[PDB]
Amino acid sequence: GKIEEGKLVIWINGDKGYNGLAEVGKKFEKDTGIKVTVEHPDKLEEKFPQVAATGDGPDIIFWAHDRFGGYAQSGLLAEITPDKAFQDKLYPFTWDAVRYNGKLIAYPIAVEALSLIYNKDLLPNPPKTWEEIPALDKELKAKGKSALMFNLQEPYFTWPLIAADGGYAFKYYDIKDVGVDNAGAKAGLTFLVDLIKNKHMNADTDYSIAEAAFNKGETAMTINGPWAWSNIDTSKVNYGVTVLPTFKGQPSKPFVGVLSAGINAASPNKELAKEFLENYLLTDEGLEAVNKDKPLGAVALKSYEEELAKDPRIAATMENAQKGEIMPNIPQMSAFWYAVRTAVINAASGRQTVDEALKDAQTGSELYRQSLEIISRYLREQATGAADTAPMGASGATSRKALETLRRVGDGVQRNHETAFQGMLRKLDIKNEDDVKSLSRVMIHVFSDGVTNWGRIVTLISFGAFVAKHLKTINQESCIEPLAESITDVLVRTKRDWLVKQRGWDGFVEFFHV
Ligand SMILES: OC[C@H]1O[C@H](O[C@H]2[C@H](O)[C@@H](O)[C@@H](O)O[C@@H]2CO)[C@H](O)[C@@H](O)[C@@H]1O
Ligand SMILES: O=C(O)c1sc2cc(F)ccc2c1Cl
Ligand SMILES: [Cl-]
Ligand SMILES: [Mg+2]
Repeated sequence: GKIEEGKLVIWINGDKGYNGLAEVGKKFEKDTGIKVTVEHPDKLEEKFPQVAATGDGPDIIFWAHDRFGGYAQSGLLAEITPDKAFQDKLYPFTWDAVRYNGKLIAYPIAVEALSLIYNKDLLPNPPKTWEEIPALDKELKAKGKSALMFNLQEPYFTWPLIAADGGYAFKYYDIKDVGVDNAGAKAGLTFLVDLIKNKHMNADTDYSIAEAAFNKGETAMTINGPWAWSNIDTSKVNYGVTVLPTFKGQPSKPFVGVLSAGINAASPNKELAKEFLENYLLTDEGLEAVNKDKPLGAVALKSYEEELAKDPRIAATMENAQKGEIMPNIPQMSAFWYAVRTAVINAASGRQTVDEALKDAQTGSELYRQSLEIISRYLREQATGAADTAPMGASGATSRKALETLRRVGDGVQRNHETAFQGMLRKLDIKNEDDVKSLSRVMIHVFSDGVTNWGRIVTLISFGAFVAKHLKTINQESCIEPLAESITDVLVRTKRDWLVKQRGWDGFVEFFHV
């Protein structure tokens, strides 16, 4: 393979204590003679699936648990198999965050939740509600200070406020049911936009800018995680850590993250990675080394969390955590976060209204589950000849109308392309499920190679249905679902922005309206 044997390459995010992780890597290297190299690559969450998909990258990947299901679904992660005794050392709910389709896919490291961080010298008694912040800012502005600054370039920091009055990602599961553009999410984001409009916040504010302003004593409040406390210590700001403000009487609900360590599927050092993580990192001395660099929050190791739990900053973290919710690790979390990131930024800058911004994020977040439902039902009914009598569910009218339209249009497309599809199927060799995997690599390169329209999308799906029929014919009907997922994955990954612009399958329905 591409990844070197007899070495350990570890990737972790730049806001985390990588120097302390490196210290742990030095202890491993001292004992074993095996080199350990810690890196903190830019845009790590995107760079890992890119390089791992080619069989390259690090042996160990660090991130919050939410993106690991996507990595697993893409076959980028090795199943981890700790013994019972090691499992019993970590909190059961942390293992839950790294379980995907029955299988553990990472070692949970620490529980991360956003808190309100405030300057005691400027703000002795921090606001219990979001609604008193504008007035609080006015008071402070008279003294040369602002009330609140936090990163507005990542939806992670804004999500507590969005979710406060009833906003949610995926109902808890029902992945089809998405609450990104409901009334509560709209209210939450609207308040945020008004803070900006009324000059209480700046739309351009990011992580560095916010951190800098707070640690320089310029703003009385920031919103951040445990990892940030180190820099505030160095700045000597008299700071406190408390519960996030409420919005409309309801608690802010931070989407809780579990920093986890995964093992590259293509790593030839899986046993080494296992030794490092279990016997060097997930120890009292291991977790402390990292914690002393940048705080981890509430760690998964029971023995060490018992000592840290006494810290009122940790207690506050867990208080915010208990009011929020653990992230899903479903594969389309990446799409969700991207959709919401854009929505928050576009609303903040005025590029979009809150209503339209959230609608798009709603469509983006629905896109994979909506598309799979239609494509899977179409391929299955084309193969067997009989429709699925099961209710569509959430939405519902969109799924049903899109399938009707796909049937009508797809019939003429399959008839006309029958000779072309026969030729394409013979050129490939789809005998079993092992061959379905290869298909996506051929589709993705070809289908993304021109101007997009609904016509080409129907052709793709129709070839899907054609292959589905063939699979049933040769007694490989079990492959129809993986095929539908592969086609769906290709469609939604390569044409995401186009599809959103088209208002998703509503556009497909309208375009072919008879
Ligand atoms: O903003 C979207 C982003 O949210 C979370 O990322 C967090 C991460 O969990 C924290 O440990 C810390 O590094 O802050 C990040 C936000 O900048 C999700 O984990 C991530 O997948 C998502 O893209
Ligand atoms: O991108 C497109 O429009 C086309 S043309 C074509 C021909 C085939 F035999 C199979 C798929 C396909 C696809 Cl997608
Ligand atoms: Cl989960
Ligand atoms: Mg729209």
